[PDB]
Amino acid sequence: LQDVALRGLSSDDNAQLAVDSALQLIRQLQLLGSGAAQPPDSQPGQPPRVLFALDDYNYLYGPTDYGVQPPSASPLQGRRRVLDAGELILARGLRLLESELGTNPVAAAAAGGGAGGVGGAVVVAATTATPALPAPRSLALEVPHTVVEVPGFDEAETAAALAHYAATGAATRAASAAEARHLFALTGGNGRELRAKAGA
Amino acid sequence: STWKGPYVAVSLLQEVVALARKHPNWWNIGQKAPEVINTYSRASVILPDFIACRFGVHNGKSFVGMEVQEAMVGHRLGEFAPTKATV
Amino acid sequence: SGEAGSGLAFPATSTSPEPAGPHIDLTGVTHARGKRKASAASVQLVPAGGAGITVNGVPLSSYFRDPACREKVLAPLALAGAETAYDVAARVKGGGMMGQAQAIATALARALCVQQPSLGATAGDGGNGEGPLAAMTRWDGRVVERQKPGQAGS
Amino acid sequence: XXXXXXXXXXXXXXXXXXXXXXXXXXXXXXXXXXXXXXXXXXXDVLEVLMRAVDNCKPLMKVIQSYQPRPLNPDQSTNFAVKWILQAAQKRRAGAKASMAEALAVELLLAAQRKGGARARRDEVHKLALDNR
Amino acid sequence: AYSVEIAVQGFEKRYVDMACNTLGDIIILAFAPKSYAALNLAFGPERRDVRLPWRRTRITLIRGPHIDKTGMEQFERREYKSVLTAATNCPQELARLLEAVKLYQFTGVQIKMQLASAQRVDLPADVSALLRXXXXXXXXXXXXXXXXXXXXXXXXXXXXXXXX
Amino acid sequence: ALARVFGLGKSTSLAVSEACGISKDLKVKDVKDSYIQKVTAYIEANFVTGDTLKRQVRENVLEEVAINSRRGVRHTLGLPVSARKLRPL
Amino acid sequence: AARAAANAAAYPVDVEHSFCRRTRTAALSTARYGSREANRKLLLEHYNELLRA
Amino acid sequence: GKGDNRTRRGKIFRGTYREQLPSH
RNA sequence: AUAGAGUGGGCUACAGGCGUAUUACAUUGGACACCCACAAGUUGCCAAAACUGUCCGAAUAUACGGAUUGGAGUAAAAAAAAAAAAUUUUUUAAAAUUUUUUUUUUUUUUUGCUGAAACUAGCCUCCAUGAAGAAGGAAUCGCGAGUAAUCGUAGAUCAUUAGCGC
Repeated sequence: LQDVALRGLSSDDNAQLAVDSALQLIRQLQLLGSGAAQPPDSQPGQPPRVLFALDDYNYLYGPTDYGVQPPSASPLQGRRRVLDAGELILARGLRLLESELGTNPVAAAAAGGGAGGVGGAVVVAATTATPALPAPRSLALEVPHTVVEVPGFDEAETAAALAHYAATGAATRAASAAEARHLFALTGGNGRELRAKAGA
Repeated sequence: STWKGPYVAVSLLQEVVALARKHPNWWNIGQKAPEVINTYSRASVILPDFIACRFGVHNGKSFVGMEVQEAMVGHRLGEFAPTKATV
Repeated sequence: SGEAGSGLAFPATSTSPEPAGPHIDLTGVTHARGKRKASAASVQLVPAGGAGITVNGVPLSSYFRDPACREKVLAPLALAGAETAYDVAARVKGGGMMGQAQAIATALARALCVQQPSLGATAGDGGNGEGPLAAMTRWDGRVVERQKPGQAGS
Repeated sequence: XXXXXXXXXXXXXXXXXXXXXXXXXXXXXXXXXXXXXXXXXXXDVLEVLMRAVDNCKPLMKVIQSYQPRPLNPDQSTNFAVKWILQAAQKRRAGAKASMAEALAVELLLAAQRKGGARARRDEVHKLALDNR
Repeated sequence: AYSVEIAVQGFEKRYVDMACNTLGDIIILAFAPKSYAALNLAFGPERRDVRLPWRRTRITLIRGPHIDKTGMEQFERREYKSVLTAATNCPQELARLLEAVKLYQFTGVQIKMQLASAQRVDLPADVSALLRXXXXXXXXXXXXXXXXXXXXXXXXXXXXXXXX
Repeated sequence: ALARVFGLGKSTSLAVSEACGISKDLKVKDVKDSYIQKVTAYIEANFVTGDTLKRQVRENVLEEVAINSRRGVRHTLGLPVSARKLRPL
Repeated sequence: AARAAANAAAYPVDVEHSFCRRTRTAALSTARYGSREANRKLLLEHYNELLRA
Repeated sequence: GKGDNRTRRGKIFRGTYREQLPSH
């Protein structure tokens, strides 16, 4: 597995090798989290748990920055056929929520899908409201899964975060109950502008 | 203007067919066509072939004689009939 | 109920007329109206811990999405010191962003006035009164002066 | 206590200064406040601004003829933030970094009783004392 | 089952006001129970007199005849509008209305009239058979109003169809 | 991100970089010379070096002034046909 | 890259199929022949042809 | 030209970003 | 003939000089996305500056600016029906599909535009060449609140031409 990782890292003029090594790691980690192949020389000892965390998920769904020349026109008249997220290989392989390979029938058989059979690669993605390239701000998902909204910074933890900013020197001073309620009503749960207003 | 009908030269063509009594372009490659051709309008385009033709173009005060050669084939004839603002 | 004429004509070079009142409705929910531009707005105030604050359907922090404009929304509410306990239901029309903010601020002020008489100005007693919020009841009905029927001429 | 908001808002409006969003200048001046924090604890911000502006108050104005005139202190604030900002554009166009750094370093130096704002400031103080 | 809408256009508010009042007199006369003895009246709460604002447009002019590009002046057209609402169930009084507005001439004032109404529809028996519910009232006729000697008492009259 | 070539304009610049594979957010201090050989080969697949084109347009408007045509005497005169400071001659 | 929602175009004619969601009603209008009754004939034929679906 | 030819801004100056409605 | 037509110019020429405007000389900015943000403006629906994200700061004349000049008028996306079906791509072990390959279909845009004719002398779109210009002396003008400036927007005459005019 470090075999394949060092196979990928070795060269920078045959890229197909590198990306294929990457997704080989992806499926092998999915297989290891499945518990399909236990080694014959290993102890009775539980395998390391596979967690995939994906910040800003829907960049795997918006159009990319890479484009191509279309085959029709001359290069002189070159409008850009911009390449899409499904047209990449690696991010298409990184579509874990739409992947079947966390819902492994091998892990549905050997772990049984039971509460004692925790044998699936637990995968979590979060995506933002500020895409740097035009991704949809919602995810129309065909594959069943559980969605959890992140609630905003409620009043108590805004007061606590302001106290922490009063600790770290970002602030000059403590906040009133009035100004804490004011900031809670102001940023609406936006963390980054709550950080921005901290001197005020 | 190539789209939907690219060429307009009707009165020039009437004079060209008047020239075309023995050869439009020296079919009898070119020999200067000594009979003068004197148009009365310069909005006309120039059609491929039409070489070695003595064209007399109007400037608003006279008729300007210019021999056509191979380069001026994709042009409109009014480009060769100026108002002479030299200085 | 006995309401009266509250309106003003404060501006210079162009007048104004917000003939709309603020009043409490029998649902326990007061309604009020406010414009400070020709762009205009209305409010509807429920004492509640429900959805909180709302203009134009959406939660406020994405619609208005400059922070300074957000405290221009909250400024009569922050001046009141009665922030949390009311559901804020409101509608707006027209204009540009912080004009909508200060308009919806005036409307929220009016609804808060009929909720509590002494904080802000009203027409309950002859169209006069004084609280901290009585200053921003009467709207600032200045509009743009008209683009001059005449010349640059320079 | 509200004079903090007054001086800051006059700083904002004078920082607007060409036609644009006062949102643009407002985020610019708040960036100057945070850059003042960063350079100040690098090598305590409303504090240093209030000290800088109270260091910069021209109490008696003079009118040329030379005649001194008493001045309502809100225009003292208003001239004050003005002289700060034209000195800021002097330094920043000489640096031609952003403006936020330039207004930050100028609010530090006018806090430290130093800089061309302080120079102009106390010469017109003494020249108000001259021509009585 | 007939619905009538009368729209009215004017320049002086005096004339469109008199026009609105006199046609209101005509409607209330036209469905008036003048005597009790027959007793299907339509003062249903559809009925209105909706007033309307206008189309704000300013059209300015040079004051001077020649050079005079300083010399501007603003000018302006006004159109004042009302709509008159009623509906009824028998046609003979509707014809009394249309002949009433045929007689009384009104000065400077346009009459545009909308007459959505029910009218029965023949079908070829094939589509009735292959039927075997929504509104679908879609005729919306259209007529010209100018260039043939008419100063615009035009009547437009969309139709509503019924074939269950 | 070759927004940086000089003998060509910008759209063809990002075209040639895309035609050998250089995306945005790459600097000239980050291209290995194999790709330089590739992009040069693609330059003689494209058209080359706008001074070669400036020689080319020199015989192009030489052709136009060889036609006894008034745009030819524009180009020997410097008059706008739509700053006689620059000319194509 | 901007266009009005109400195209309200011209240089053409049609039967103008449209629906009104406010009152749950479809709307078709007349435009081809000069007289109103000829248009009533055309749209009545269009209504019959509409029911062939 | 305020970026008249190639922008998402100067083409509202040249009246093209507003695509011309089909009329005659 | 100081009268009318007809055809084509000219009314727009170009050492100099002057008046009026616009656009910049950047970073408070350029670009690109965003939601395609909210208007004047529903009467008988539609923006931009900005806000949020990302790229850029070498006297580079910068990825600022956009004048002159050549050249060319070109791409597709959507999805339907049948036959078959479990194939394409690397290194020395892997990868993308369970949809690959055939026939019929089919929309919606696309077409340089408008005019009879766009060389002078229109306008549009896209390439390419990328000028001066790094804030302007003497001198001086205009204007103190929704004002200057900046930003669009829509109306006129108009076949189209207003980008800057009003």
